[PDB]
Amino acid sequence: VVKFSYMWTINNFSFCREEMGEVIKSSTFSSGANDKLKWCLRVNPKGLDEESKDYLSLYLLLVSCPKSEVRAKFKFSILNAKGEETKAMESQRAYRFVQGKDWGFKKFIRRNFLLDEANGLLPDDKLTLFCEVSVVQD
Amino acid sequence: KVVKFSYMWTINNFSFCREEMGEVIKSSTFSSNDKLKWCLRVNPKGLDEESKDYLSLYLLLVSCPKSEVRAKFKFSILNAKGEETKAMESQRAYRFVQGKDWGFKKFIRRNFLLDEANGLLPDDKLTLFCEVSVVQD
Amino acid sequence: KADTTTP
Amino acid sequence: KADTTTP
Repeated sequence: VVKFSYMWTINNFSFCREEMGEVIKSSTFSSGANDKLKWCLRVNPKGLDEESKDYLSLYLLLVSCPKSEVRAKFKFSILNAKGEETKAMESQRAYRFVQGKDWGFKKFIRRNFLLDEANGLLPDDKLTLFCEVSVVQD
Repeated sequence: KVVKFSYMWTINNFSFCREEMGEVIKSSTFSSNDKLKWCLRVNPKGLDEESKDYLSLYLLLVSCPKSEVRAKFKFSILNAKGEETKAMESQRAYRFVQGKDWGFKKFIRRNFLLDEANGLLPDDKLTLFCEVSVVQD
Repeated sequence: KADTTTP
Repeated sequence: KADTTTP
């Protein structure tokens, strides 16, 4: 079981030009260990379609070509100004990842809740995401 | 009894980090235990005058452990392809009490890091990688 | 439940 | 080797 975490900040989130269906890609990161598998995070700031146009969509994607089958559990969450976890969403089981396969949450969080300054999820208009993954299978 | 886990962290607009010698950039906490919390501390312009030409990187134990903690660690920078570069590891295990840090005063030369020819700040982003192996008791 | 954008 | 900023 390979465990790894990635913290990713999107500056000036409320100004992102990405429209519905378009994606903001994180830096490519690595689970390390023996395989050195490569992953990235993908955010749809205005969802993928009209069904989820009210939501931010968040997906974990396997970038590299795995030597064997890859199964992984994951958890996404937002860090407030105090650095505390909030609005977490996690997989209740492991999912199979082939190269280029994405798994995540089409409706991770409502845009209205995120941009409401009372919730403190965009200090200095920065969106900080925290991704925790457990690769169960190679 | 060895628990292994890794943490990655992308600092946006790294060249614009107004920190001077002694100033600190702190990561978020990370773990996996789930109770034992760690954090990374970065001195972008060096820790002291000896390391003025370097960036300093430290691993810090944040939580209060209920038993003795000894950990090995490895720091590296990820290039745009996510590959580990400029790796530097402790080689040996170190004892960690709450608030104790271990790391490298001279993790990487500031001139090598800031030179665009070396390609370690893609889009002015510094992505730090830390792998920890810990044994309690 | 987690979802995907591909088959 | 690794260093610390603490005793």
